[PDB]
Amino acid sequence: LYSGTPEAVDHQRTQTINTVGEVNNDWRHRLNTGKAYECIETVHGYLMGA
Amino acid sequence: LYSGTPEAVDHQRTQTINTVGEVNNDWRHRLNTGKAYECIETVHGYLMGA
Amino acid sequence: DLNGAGLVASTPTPQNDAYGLVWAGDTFYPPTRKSVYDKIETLATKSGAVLTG
Amino acid sequence: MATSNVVVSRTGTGWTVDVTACNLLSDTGIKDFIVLHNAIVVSNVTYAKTTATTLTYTGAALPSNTPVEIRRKTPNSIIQLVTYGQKLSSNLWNSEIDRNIRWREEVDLNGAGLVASTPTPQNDAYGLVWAGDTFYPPTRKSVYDKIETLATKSGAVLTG
Amino acid sequence: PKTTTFIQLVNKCLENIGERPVISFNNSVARKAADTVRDAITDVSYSYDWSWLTTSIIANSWINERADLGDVQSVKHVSYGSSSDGYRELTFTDERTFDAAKIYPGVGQVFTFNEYGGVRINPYPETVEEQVKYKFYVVKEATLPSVEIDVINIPDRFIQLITYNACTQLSISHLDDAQASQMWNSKYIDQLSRLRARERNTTQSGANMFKFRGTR
Amino acid sequence: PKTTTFIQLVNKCLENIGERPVISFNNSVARKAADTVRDAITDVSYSYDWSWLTTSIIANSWINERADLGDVQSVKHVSYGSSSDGYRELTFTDERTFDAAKIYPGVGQVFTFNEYGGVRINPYPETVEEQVKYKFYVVKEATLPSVEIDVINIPDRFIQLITYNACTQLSISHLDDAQASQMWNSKYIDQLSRLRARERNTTQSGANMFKFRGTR
Amino acid sequence: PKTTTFIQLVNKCLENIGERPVISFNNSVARKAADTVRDAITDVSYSYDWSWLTTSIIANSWINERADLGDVQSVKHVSYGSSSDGYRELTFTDERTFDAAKIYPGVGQVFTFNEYGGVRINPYPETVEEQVKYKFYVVKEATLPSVEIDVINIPDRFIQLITYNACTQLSISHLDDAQASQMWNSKYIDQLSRLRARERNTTQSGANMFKFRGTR
Amino acid sequence: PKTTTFIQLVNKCLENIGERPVISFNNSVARKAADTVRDAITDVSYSYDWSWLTTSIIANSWINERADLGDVQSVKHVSYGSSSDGYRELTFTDERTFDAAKIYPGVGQVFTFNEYGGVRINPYPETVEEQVKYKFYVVKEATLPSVEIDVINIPDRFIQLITYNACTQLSISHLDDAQASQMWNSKYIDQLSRLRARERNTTQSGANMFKFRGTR
Amino acid sequence: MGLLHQLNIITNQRCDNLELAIDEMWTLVQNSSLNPDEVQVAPGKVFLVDSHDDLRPIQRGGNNFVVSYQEAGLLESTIDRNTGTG
Amino acid sequence: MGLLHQLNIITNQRCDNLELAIDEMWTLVQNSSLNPDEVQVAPGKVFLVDSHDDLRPIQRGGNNFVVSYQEAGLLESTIDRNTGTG
Amino acid sequence: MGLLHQLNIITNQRCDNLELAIDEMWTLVQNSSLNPDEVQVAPGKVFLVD
Repeated sequence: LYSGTPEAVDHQRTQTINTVGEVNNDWRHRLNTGKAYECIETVHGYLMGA
Repeated sequence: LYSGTPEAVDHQRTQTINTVGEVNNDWRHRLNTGKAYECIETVHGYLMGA
Repeated sequence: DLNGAGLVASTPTPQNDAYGLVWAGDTFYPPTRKSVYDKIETLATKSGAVLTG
Repeated sequence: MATSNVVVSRTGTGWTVDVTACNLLSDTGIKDFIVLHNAIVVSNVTYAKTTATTLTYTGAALPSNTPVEIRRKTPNSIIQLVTYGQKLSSNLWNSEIDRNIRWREEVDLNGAGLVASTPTPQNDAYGLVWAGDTFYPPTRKSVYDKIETLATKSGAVLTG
Repeated sequence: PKTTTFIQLVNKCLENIGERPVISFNNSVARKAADTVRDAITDVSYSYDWSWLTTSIIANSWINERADLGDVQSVKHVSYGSSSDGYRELTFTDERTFDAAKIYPGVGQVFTFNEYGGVRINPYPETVEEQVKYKFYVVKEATLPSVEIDVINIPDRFIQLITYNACTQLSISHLDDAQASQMWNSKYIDQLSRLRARERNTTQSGANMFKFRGTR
Repeated sequence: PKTTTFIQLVNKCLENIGERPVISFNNSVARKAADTVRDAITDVSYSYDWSWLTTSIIANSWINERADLGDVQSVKHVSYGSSSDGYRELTFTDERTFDAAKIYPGVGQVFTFNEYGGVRINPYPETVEEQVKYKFYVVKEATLPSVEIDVINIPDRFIQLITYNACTQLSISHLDDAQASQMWNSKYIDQLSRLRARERNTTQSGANMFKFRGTR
Repeated sequence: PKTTTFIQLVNKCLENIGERPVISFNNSVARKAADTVRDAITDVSYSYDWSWLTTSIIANSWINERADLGDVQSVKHVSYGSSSDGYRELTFTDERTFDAAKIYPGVGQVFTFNEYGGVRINPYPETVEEQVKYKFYVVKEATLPSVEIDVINIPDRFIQLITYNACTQLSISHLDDAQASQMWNSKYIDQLSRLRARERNTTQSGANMFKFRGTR
Repeated sequence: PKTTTFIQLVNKCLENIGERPVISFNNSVARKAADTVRDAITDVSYSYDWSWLTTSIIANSWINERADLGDVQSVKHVSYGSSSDGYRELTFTDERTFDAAKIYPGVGQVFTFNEYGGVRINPYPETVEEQVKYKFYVVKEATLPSVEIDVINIPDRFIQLITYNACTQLSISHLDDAQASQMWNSKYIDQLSRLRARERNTTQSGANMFKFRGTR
Repeated sequence: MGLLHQLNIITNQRCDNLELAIDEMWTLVQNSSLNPDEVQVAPGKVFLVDSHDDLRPIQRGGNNFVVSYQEAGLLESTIDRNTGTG
Repeated sequence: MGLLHQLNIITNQRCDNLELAIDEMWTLVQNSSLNPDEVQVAPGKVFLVDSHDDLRPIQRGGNNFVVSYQEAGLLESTIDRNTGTG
Repeated sequence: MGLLHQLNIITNQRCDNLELAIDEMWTLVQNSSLNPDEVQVAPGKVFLVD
């Protein structure tokens, strides 16, 4: 989730049955929003500064 | 993505299947928004100033 | 088309008649490969024959 | 109408031959031709009459530059029987007379059936090579070789 | 399968419209019925892109850049290649844009329609080995029978549709009965509507609004 | 069960339209009734995806990469495997995309429709042991009886629907009575509507807008 | 193919309207049927831009700047050049704008319509070698047969449509039967609508609202 | 081409309406048919701006400022000049504004209409060499034939439209049959609508809502 | 993790439907004058036809994209409001 | 990277559809008086016709470009928010 | 650079369409009283028609 790559998205789509449940995730769009990346990076920056 | 040229756009379109997925990217418009260019240049300017 | 025409010597020509009674007493007409093959396809072999019926 | 033998050379399979010089019958249902692969006649079932002027090969892949040679051979068959009360068909009369002309022209250009080639005993292994051969009588050697692998009706000693 | 003959179809249409069975097309009733059945076969062929009419063929003959496909209802796509190498689709262009470029021998890139039954391909093939490498996705015309013993090149399970159409036309022609013509036409329209709604060229799971033209 | 015979159905239709029951198809009315019954059976088969028509079969015969399924109304799905190992569904592709790839022997991944009653599968099987592992989800055509003592391959609880349709067509053909044809058609349509509303291939609890296509 | 004769089409129309087939246009009904068939052929030609009517030709004869195309339904486009060099399309201008410029020999740049069957091109060619370099995209008229044994220059699969139109006109003229005329007109209109919907001059893949006119 | 004669057109109209053929206009039926055919020719000429009626001509005769154009349906544009120098179009003004200026010899700048068949041009030409330099864009009247052997100055592919109109009027006059008149009128209207929709005086590519007048 | 995966799924589904919901399409009905090779977009082009309803734009239905955007915004707000990066 | 590619794809698709969605087009039906060479725009021009409905402008359908603009804005906001250039 | 080209193209296309979308036109149908020479715009003009 943190790293945004086609391979990381491929790995993400294999964990949605366990995490979200029985939902469809065979979309032909394979985009990642980078939300986890930005959250981790913001917390990391604040923690480094503190 | 950083550089905006017709050749750069042609190369970007060759990576659409890998990056976005099985989507149509054969539009007759070859426009680039320069979003990556401005992001890189803005961060470069702030980093140089710091 | 089967025998020709004219006053020419009666040299033999392979006949494509189906297997049967025309096949006895010829003594100078050879068969055709199709005519032989059609009959041979309906015969059992000495080794590894798969009898049916 | 005047016919002429077409001599071509093709490699492989799935190709086409223009037989406008042969000038076959308009009806594609009638297969009025004979094929001579490398100067020996072969079965024409592999040649599909796509149109009256084009033949299509769908058989086994031929060697490089095989001298494929097509002739015209009008079948000896009646177009239609006229019955009691049937209208006289000028088209049918013309068609029968034309077929007679076709056969006469073929017998004048080439021979008449027998001399399409020289019937010589062919020493080929028993298999799909004969498979519809209306020519070229088999060799006694090949016939003997195939018959020895055949069981008898009386006193047969089966093996295997 | 394809086991229904022209005389049997004519007799079925005649007995459906109310005439006696016939043994040959020697009388005017059977002659008109045969003409009507041929017309009905052509009309049913025009009614839909049937699976027994859609096929992939090669060109019957070639002029320098024009390939003649004989008598086909329409040409859908043109492809180049072989089955062991794959088929590449050619791009369709109108006649004016097609004529704007030089016509030279080579490997086909674009194609257009020229008059009746002909497709012009540029660049064009010059040898038979290259000509036989072009696949044409066409819709064939229905083969019309000519004599009594001719077997109709149509599956036996559309013979009732052909019979309904031929009976509509025979009610118009032989009987001049508008009510019977309308009744047979209603039968034919219902049958054709259900057949077209149920038998399509794609599956329901494959029927999608998205097609992947390749990123360019 | 399936105990109704062709002569019994013909006699029922004749008795309903007002003709005397027969013991053989010897006269014109019995012959017309037999043909009408065959047409009505085909019509009823085309009216719906009946449970007595939906089935899973293997291909009748194989050409190199084309499997012939005989005469079936439609092909829904294709699967590979066995019952002891499970069945994997193949993805349908149109003919142009199917022809764009090389055709080589192997385990089937995609399939398409070729001409009438044929499915092209790529990769294709080359041995009978591999060919018998392909399951085709098809809708069969109705088996039409040929002689008097032939048992109709249809359950006896649809024989009255077939009789209504045959009586509609017989009122069209024999009686030439538009009003009687309309009444018979109303009966047939009402019963068919109830049968199609009550008889579906999924249960009410299983009828859902959601299907799980697994996280590709 | 194009194997239908004028006498055969006339006999078909006569049989459809209820008259005995003839062997020559000797009686009044045969003459009326021949005239009606010619009128129906012209009507079907006017009905659509058929592929057997659309073609590219050169001018029959030239006056100084006016190329005479004889009889054509319409002229769509004009091009200059050869097949080995390509064709450049000329720009159409109205007659007043065309006459506003000097008319001098040269290579064609603009064209307009002059009276019936004539196209004025400016600049105009003065030699035959330059005149033969002009391609006209026209829609031809249907060739009307003149005698009994003339072969109609129309494919055999449109003969039924021509027959339906001729039968409508013959019901109007000979039979004076409005109901039969309406029935034949319904048949003709239905098949014409399906033919025009299915057989177009561009493919579905090529049907697009975008045309590339190049960056002047 | 123009090969149809007046007697042949009269005979076709008579055979279509149900009359016997004639050899000359010696009897009342042929006289009335000839009058009806002339009326139908005039009506069809009024129906549309046909390409065989539109032309560019010079004035038949000149009075001081008024040029007589004979019998023309309408005058569209007036131009001055030659083909070797180009044509400049004159500006149309109403009669009141035209009369507001002095009428003196010179080179034409404005024009107006003067009762029937006359155009007043100011300034006007005084010599024949100046008069022959004025081009009038007019729509001609249909030339009506007078005797049996007169060739009708209409292309042969509109003769059937003329026949439909003449048959409508003949059903009105000779037969007084409203139903037949309505059917013939329907035929004529359908064909005229298709002809006007397909055969226009501009191309589709040139059909633009923008015209370049000037920058003054 | 569940909220992040749901946000990604919503974004991908919305992209799939949006890629199909943008294109403008026209419908041409058979006629006698307007051929498919003459229907092109030009400024001020006049179509020479026999009926005004031969060429007609396709009317697309109401799209449910506002609910997808609202859910995506709610998911992003929930993720930030759980993480503490306000 | 995926967001940048998606933004480029959305911009290109929107431009492709917009190039066709702008032009003004008319439709002329066959008649007896109004020829297609007379139908041109002029200030105060009077069309001499036989029926008021011979010439009609083409009515375009509802354009789905607002959703494309919303998605482009959302993608740009997401890219700026991920990069840190607020 | 591509954006500048697209802006110029859009401006030119909009200008071409707007030049045609401005002019006001009228339609006169054949009748017995109102002639095309007398249909002019005047303040308070009354049209004598049928």
